[PDB]
Amino acid sequence: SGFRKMAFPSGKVEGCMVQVTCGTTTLNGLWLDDVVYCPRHVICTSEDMLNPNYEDLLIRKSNHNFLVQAGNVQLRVIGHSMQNCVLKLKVDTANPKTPKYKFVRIQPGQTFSVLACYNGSPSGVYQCAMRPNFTIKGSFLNGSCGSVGFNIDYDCVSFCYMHHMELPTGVHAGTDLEGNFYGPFVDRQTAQAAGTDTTITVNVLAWLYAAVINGDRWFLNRFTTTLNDFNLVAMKYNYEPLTQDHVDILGPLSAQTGIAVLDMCASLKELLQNGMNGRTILGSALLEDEFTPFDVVRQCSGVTF
Amino acid sequence: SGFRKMAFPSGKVEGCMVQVTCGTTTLNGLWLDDVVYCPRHVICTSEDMLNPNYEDLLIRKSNHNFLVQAGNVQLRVIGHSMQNCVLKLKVDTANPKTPKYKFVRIQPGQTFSVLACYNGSPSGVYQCAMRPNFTIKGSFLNGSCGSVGFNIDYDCVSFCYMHHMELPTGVHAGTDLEGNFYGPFVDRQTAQAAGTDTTITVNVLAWLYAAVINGDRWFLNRFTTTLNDFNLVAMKYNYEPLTQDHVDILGPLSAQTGIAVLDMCASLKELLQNGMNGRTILGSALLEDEFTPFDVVRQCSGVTFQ
Ligand SMILES: *[C@](O)(C(=O)NCCc1ccccc1)[C@H](C[C@@H]1CCNC1=O)NC(=O)[C@@H]1CCCN1C(=O)COc1ccc(Cl)cc1Cl
Ligand SMILES: *[C@](O)(C(=O)NCCc1ccccc1)[C@H](C[C@@H]1CCNC1=O)NC(=O)[C@@H]1CCCN1C(=O)COc1ccc(Cl)cc1Cl
Ligand SMILES: [Cl-]
Ligand SMILES: [Cl-]
Ligand code: NA
Repeated sequence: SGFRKMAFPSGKVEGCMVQVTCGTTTLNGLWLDDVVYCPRHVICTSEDMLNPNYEDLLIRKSNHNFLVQAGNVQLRVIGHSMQNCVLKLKVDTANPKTPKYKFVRIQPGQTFSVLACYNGSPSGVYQCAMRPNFTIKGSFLNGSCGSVGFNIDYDCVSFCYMHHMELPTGVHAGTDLEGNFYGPFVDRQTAQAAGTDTTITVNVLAWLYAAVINGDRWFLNRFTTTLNDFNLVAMKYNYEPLTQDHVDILGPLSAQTGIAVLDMCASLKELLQNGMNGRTILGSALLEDEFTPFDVVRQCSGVTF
Repeated sequence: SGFRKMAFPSGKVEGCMVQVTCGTTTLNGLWLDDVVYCPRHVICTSEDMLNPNYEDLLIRKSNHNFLVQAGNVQLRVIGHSMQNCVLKLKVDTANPKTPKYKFVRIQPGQTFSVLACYNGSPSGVYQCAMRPNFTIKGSFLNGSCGSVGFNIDYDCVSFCYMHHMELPTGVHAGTDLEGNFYGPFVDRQTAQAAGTDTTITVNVLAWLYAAVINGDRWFLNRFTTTLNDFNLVAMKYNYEPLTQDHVDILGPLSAQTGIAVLDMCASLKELLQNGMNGRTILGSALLEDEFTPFDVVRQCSGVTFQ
């Protein structure tokens, strides 16, 4: 028993992290097959960052402008091209530690593991959720750009996030591995802000199921509700709408515990309207929304990679 | 910026995890050089778990009664020995993925990363703290015994925990890698219970410093306290005593933020008295005690957000 915020084992990704330097700028890259992926803002000066023309800055550059270091070995760059906000550096050596992998774009509410890296060296791993406002609540310092986020399914790594920037409120923003930003952000030193965030309702419900599985049941009650009435409560409290698809996804947990989703929604309704009355759930005084239903089922069943 | 419960990258430990089977019992082992370390209760059967005589059970086993599987490869056991509550199986192959490592026995309040493994396959990684009552608050299911806890400061893996059991309150207990239990616990199914736990005061102070580093000052106050008055109050909230060693350890964070340690103690006193009045600190509505001062320096910027 027990329930903890758990990251995937990071070994398969650690063997792909490298250091990329262009001019005075150093950050992290992801070395898969014979390509190194990194943020296209590695080619910029601070002057350029104020208003960069990446097209023009890149055509100006050549292969020899890029220093790629894998541990203590230099990788020779033999080609370069841009895809959206990601730079692709073709190298002369395929990474022998390349795992089975895909590039995937995740949806708000989905979680993933972040491998925080500095100078090509992994430093820490933690779990994040793509927020509804397309930020993540990460922990990133200067030099962390190019750190990646991922999920693992059996032996296949699904890369979903590459880190690019921090916003004034201390949250973080990045791209998928095809260089498309999550959220209405751009890779420029300019005025940008996180939008008002909301709470991921289906994930709070999943975590209430995790709590019941772990013996924490004080918030269960005799009442049930409907999707329509609950969604009016959700809107009042800046919770995301609950869809029928969300209800279907939670179906397993409902069966195991004997609390119908709409039964649990009646529990959540009362918690929103009345608070916790000094009590905790799974050790928390806040309603947790960074566990997906799959995260709960996978942790409560001991799935292995 | 940001502040998260951050584990060490687990790859160096993943390459050491194996599956050990004896009889009908399967659990995880740790393969370092030519030795596999695992909980000695892998040699026990149903009847044996109340009062096992491990010396008598082990003498009856041959090297070939132990099946060790590294991925898809069976490792040949060529010797065995028991050290406290750990079984050491000598195998004929040294692990080519063995990292630089050491064994360290940690003190209550220290943190480490846990690599949860089932059938020698890693499932996830998370941070834990050794509680004052010598338990950890983990996430461990049947089959997780032999999973290990570690730190990786400066590229060397310090193994500090091997998982053996779950107590009735849902918390967890195990040994160092020399097989000595943390706390008064034994590898028997007789009745055992964790003592009353307390909050790790020096870690709550470290986390309040992390909050200041990251730009939050709302909980500070104009007051100070003596160390003895602080401990008289804090113990009324089931907080561990703060020692002069703890004050010294907090020195670097005090220097970076400009807040004297005993001034932060006065902030903590007020927070215990008042609660947070609907506010949060680093995203939490409770006072967090599973970050050490070292953890804060590891993760946080060296420049305070003033
Ligand atoms: C990322 O670029 C980085 O790690 N850079 C190292 C190399 C580099 C790149 C470009 C130009 C010069 C040098 C950083 C990572 C940020 C920094 C702090 N935390 C992070 O996650 N990203 C940035 O610096 C980006 C790029 C332009 C603007 N930007 C921001 O993050 C904007 O916000 C900040 C920047 C720096 C700090 Cl200390 C704080 C903030 Cl809010
Ligand atoms: C650990 O030994 C294990 O993973 N067992 C699998 C191999 C094995 C060896 C010998 C005998 C039986 C099985 C488990 C891990 C526990 C189980 C649930 N979560 C955990 O962390 N440890 C034990 O079962 C130990 C051994 C003696 C008693 N014990 C306990 O954990 C006592 O409490 C429990 C046992 C089992 C369950 Cl499902 C729940 C509890 Cl609270
Ligand atoms: Cl210690
Ligand atoms: Cl909380
Ligand atoms: Na109900």
